[PDB]
Amino acid sequence: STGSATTTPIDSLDDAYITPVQIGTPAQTLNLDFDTGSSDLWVFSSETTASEVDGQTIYTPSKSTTAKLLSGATWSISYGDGSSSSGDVYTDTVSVGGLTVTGQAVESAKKVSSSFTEDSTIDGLLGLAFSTLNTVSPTQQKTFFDNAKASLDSPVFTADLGYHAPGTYNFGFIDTTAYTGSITYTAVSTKQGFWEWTSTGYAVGSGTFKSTSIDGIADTGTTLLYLPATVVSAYWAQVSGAKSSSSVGGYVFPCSATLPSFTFGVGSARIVIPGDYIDFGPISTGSSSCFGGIQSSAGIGINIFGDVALKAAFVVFNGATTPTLGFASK
Repeated sequence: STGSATTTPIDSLDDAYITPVQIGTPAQTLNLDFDTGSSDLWVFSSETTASEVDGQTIYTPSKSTTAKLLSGATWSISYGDGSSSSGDVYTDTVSVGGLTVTGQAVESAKKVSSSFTEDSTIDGLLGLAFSTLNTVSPTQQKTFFDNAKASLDSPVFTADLGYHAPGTYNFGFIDTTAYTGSITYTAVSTKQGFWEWTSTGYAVGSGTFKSTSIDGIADTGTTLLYLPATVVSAYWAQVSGAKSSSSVGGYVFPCSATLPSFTFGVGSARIVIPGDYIDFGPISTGSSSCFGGIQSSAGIGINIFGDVALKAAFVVFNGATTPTLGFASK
């Protein structure tokens, strides 16, 4: 089997991407944030504290003939940005782009933090990291990909995120028309439960490539590119007027600037992030200070190849017995 779904930016900055997901019988379609940095599929629901729902579409398990309470199971998660959610668990039929899993754990939110409430466009998350990170207790649950894997034509999914445009998540096959050149594959460590890999270096604009190992995770659920302070300093030093602002919480730059590209290494291959991808607009409405899309990972504890990086590539998440990551230009 295979699946193919379009993923759409939630706003004009590509702050996140939503993908339609069918849950239950008859189908209830919710727009979920596919997140390769976590491993819980959770949704706004009929159980969510009413004051914490503001415009989201909810899952109502009592209206699904295939929903079953997973007795005794609870979940609770906290994300790197400080947001959180928790609740109880159902199993139900879940389909993504024509690909169907029966008995998928659907984690029903009783509580969500303000960040989620305030984002009307995201109805929940669909985790695509390794199932070892899944927070369901006392019986840990498998991700949608893990459940689908054995049925897939090939044990892979791919992320093809658009810049200011829709893209695609495919399950079970590699669309050879979706990228240019060849796909370069690189080793993955699953030790922390992430799609963790090591980039071979970077360049700033038309500058020389610096060979240096950068360990980080491929994370579709994080907006920006978070890299070591040395790397980030080298980038923003090429932008006149750019500075790190503690009050804003990162690098800002004059909105009148033209940003240089940023290149990262995948083995001997190179992925180029155009400068425009690194512009996240005014820090506040009407400001001439703009927020940068490359930020320091210092104090996160991990480097994160988020959407800024991933959307410059066609990315293969290979879930073979020994997982790997593939990157191609597009």
